[PDB]
Amino acid sequence: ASRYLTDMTLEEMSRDWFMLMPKQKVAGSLCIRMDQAIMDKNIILKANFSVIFDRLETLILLRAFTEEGAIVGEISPLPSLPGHTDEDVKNAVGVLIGGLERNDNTVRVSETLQRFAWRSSNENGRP
Amino acid sequence: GSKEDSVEAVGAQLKVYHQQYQDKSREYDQLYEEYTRTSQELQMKRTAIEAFNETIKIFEEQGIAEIHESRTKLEQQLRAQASDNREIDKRMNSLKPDLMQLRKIRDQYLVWLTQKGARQKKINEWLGI
Repeated sequence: ASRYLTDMTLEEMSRDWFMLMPKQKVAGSLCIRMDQAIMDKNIILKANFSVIFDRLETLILLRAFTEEGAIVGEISPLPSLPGHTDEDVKNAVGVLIGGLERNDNTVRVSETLQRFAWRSSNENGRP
Repeated sequence: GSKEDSVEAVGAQLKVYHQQYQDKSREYDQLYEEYTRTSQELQMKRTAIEAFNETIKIFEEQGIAEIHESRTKLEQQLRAQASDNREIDKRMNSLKPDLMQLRKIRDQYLVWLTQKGARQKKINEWLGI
């Protein structure tokens, strides 16, 4: 019990990224951002978060990467607001996956995310 | 000098947290490298104590005497090294929560600065690249 898992490196957490068609939604104090101009590619959801009692406790950062490594989505707690809950993170992932799949994107979650707060069930990818 | 002052002050805290994480990480690796060093020597002292008293049992049915003191000296050094090896296991056991909490709050400060406008080149300067 009580751990801290990191799918991303310091570069991946701090890398600058740009959205052509920015879309921002809010789930609690978590900010969900994604580029609506992304379509027909395989996207992986990588996240850094702490666990406790084998449940996801607190999310540090979540970002969506394409196969080539570009950042196209993000979930992060808002800096000016207090924290979030286990349920808030799952709702945020559902919003990001649902919004990313509306543009025919094949979104997948990492192995650690699949263990504590996953979604989707996934669709087919295009070559 | 207002909202940026908070960004600069928090970015300074990110430096201190980064140093402390790397300072305790460097300390944790010295304890682990020395821990496995002593436990390997505890192993060697152990089977050497075996072959010591096994040279007694193998030739006590027939009957080479001052060898008993060498075995007593080894058993003395064994539990003296195992005692210090236990202290090393206790020192770095109290560091894992320190390393985990420092790493988590370092990442949270990095993310907070990202949400406040600090680009990647700013983050690397506070992180020492």
